[PDB]
Amino acid sequence: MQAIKCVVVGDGAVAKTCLLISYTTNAFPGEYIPTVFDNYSANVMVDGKPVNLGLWDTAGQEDYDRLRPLSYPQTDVFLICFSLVSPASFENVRAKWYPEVRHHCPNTPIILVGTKLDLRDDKDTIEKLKEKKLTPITYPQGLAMAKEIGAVKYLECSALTQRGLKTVFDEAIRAVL
Amino acid sequence: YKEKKREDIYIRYLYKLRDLHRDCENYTEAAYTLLLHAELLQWSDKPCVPHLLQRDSYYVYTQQELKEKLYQEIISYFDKGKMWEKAIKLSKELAETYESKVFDYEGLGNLLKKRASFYENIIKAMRPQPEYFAVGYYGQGFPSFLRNKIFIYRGKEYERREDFSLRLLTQFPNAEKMTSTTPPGEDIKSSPKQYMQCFTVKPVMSLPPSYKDKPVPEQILNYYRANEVQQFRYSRPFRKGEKDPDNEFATMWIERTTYTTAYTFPGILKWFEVK
Amino acid sequence: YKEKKREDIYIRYLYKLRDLHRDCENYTEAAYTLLLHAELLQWSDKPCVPHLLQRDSYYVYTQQELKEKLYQEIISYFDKGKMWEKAIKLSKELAETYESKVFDYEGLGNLLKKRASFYENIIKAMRPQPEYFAVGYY
Repeated sequence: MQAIKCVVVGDGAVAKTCLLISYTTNAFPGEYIPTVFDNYSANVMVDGKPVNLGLWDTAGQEDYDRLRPLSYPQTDVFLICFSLVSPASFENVRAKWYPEVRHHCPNTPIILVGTKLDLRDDKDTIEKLKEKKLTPITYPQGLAMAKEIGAVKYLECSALTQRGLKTVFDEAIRAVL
Repeated sequence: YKEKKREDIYIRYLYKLRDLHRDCENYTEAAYTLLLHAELLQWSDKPCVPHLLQRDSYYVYTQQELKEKLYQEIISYFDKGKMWEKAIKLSKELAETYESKVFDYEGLGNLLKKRASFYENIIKAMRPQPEYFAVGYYGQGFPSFLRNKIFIYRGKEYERREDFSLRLLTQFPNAEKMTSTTPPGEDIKSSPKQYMQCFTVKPVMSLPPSYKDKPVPEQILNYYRANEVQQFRYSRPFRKGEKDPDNEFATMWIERTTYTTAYTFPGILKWFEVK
Repeated sequence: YKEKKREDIYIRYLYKLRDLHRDCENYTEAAYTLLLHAELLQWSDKPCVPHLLQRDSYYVYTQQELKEKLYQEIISYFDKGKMWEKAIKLSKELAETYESKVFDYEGLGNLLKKRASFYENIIKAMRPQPEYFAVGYY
């Protein structure tokens, strides 16, 4: 019987907490219940034995850069996250999130994860980005950033569909395993 | 057959099902079935009907002795069935019968040795809690007993909703899911093209009798947490109020859906319809 | 004293007699005496009177716990007293108390281990029958 530490950061405009809580709840898509606290946890079997785990829900505000690194030490893996449909989220990750994280814990396997995979090819979202002059940035350049860090894996998932979501968490767990 | 009370063939199919469960190693369900058979017997000494005398071995077999053999096997099953509460329960009656009717104290000693091992297991080791999902059969291509029927499945220790969903997709053609997870679909109440839906439900906590206030350690309750259960609630999100941006709780109303089935898990079957 | 109900000194002489019997290794009589003491207690949790709190050790001792210690000792005596029927009898109540009030299943396991040993002893070995004589004091 064992447990795994796992951190998740990212701007608050993508609501990764929704994804995490939906997964742990095993809930139906679009049916999760928002709690009042952060840092969710679950006990999961991936292979051989079930293992406990907890997901540090870390708020992505720039100011909490004083408190967030204090959570970093001795975290088995970390999960860097973003929005596939927010070019600004890309700018933050390549510019703020990725740099300072790799600075803080340069020695830990990392997985980059997409978001709003359904909204990536959402034609209305795409045309809103185009008319707002933003790019519904697709996989291959996300793969490029994964190569840029050489992250142990990169994946794209969605909340309204939970597609790959289970795979996302399984890859996260078997990153240690 | 139970309805028709033709009990011998009833037992025959009982053993059929027992064979099935042994093939599936569903030791719990197997033990329940075998018990259900043994329930027929009595601790009386006269073998009253050779109907209960099955084809596995056929000679005198006082009702006592056959019942004893059955209880031995069932206890063995429950042991390797990793569910010891009923094991100890039945050990109690068996020891009673030993002490009061056969007086074979050697069997007493072995049986209580086993019971001590049981208690050790219970307090010492921990057992995973199996997830329970509710299955909604909708459509008309379903067989008669399946169409427009809702079932609850005692899933494995850590089956994710979609793992079990896919496993059921294996069981069926026309493997589709509607999205209106909570309410039914009236057309598909009558339409063909079998429709299904899966979702975990909350195993409503049972009441361990006479436990309501004593500082009983958790292990007992965590066992009772998922096993020996019949009630199942399912939460329901809903927006009821103004969608103020900073706040979600100005709208939060939950239409939790409660489910009461006929028979309490675990049972002879790894699932059951809602009642 | 039993007639006079002054129970504390009653217990004191009870322990006196228990000492005597232990000197004579009359484990049966010792167990009966110690039981007769333990009979006073209850499986209640409040230690109601420190009178029953004797001088062997003196602190909280819920009536339950003291009764449990007493029953343990008595069972031990009956065991080495080579008279197991009452031993099993009392083991039954003790296990009941364990399961219903303390829920310490470890004690359950040890106790039932002992009870199984008891049944084995009873069926297996044989015990001589003591002769009883009548004495006429005149």
